[PDB]
Amino acid sequence: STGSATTTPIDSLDDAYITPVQIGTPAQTLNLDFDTGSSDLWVFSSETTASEVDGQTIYTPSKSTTAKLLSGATWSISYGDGSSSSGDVYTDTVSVGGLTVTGQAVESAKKVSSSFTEDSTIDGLLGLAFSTLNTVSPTQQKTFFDNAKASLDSPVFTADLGYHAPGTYNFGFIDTTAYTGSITYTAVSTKQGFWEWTSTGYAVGSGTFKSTSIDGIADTGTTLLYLPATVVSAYWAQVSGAKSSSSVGGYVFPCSATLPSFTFGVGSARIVIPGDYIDFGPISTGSSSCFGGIQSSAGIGINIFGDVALKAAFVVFNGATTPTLGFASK
Ligand SMILES: O=C(Cc1cn2ccccc2n1)Nc1ccccc1
Repeated sequence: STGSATTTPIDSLDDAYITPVQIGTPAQTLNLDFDTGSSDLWVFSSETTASEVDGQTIYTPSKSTTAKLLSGATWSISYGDGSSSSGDVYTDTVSVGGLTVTGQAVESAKKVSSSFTEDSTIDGLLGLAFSTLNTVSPTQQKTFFDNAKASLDSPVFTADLGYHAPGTYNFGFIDTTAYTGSITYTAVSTKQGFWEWTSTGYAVGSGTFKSTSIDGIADTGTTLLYLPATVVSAYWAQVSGAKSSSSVGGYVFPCSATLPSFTFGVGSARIVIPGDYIDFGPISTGSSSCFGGIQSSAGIGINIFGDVALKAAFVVFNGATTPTLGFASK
């Protein structure tokens, strides 16, 4: 089997991407944030505290003839932005782009943090990291990908995120028309539950490539590119007037600037992030100070190849017995 679904930016800055997902019978379609940095499929629901729901579409398990309460199971998760959610668990039929899994754990939110409430466009998350990170207790549950894997034509999914435009998540096949040149594959460590890999280095604009190992995670659920302070300083030094602002919480730059590109290494290959992918716009409405898309990972404890990096590539998440990651230009 295979599946293919379009993923759409939630706003004009590509802050996140939503993909429609069919849950239950008859189908209830919710727009989920596909997140390769976590492993829980959770949704706004009829059980979510009413004051914490503000425009989201909810899953109502009582209206699904295939929903079954997973007795005794609860979940609770936090993310790198300090947001969180928790609740109980159903199993139900879940389809993505024509690919169907029966008995998928659908984690129903009883509580969500303010950032989720305040974002009307995201109805929940669909985790695509390794199932070892799944938070369901006392019986850990499998991701949608993990459940589907054995049925897929090939045990892979691909992320093809757009810049200010829709893109595609495919399951079970590699669309050879969706990228240019070749896909370069690179080793993955699953030891922390993430799609963790090592970039071979970077360049800033037309500058020389610096060969240096940068361990990080391929994370579709994180907006920005978070890299070591040395790398980030080298990037922003090429932008006149850019500075790190403790009050704003990162590098900002004059909105009048033309940003240089940023290249990262994948083996001997190179992925180029155009400068305008790194512009996240005014820090507040009407400001001439703009927020940068490359930020320091110091304090996070891990480097994160988030959407800013991933949307410059066609990315293969290879879930073979020994997982690997593939990157191609597009
Ligand atoms: O937390 C994540 C993945 C992530 C962040 N998110 C924020 C909002 C919505 C979804 C979502 N997913 N990645 C991460 C961050 C820090 C350290 C390790 C992984």
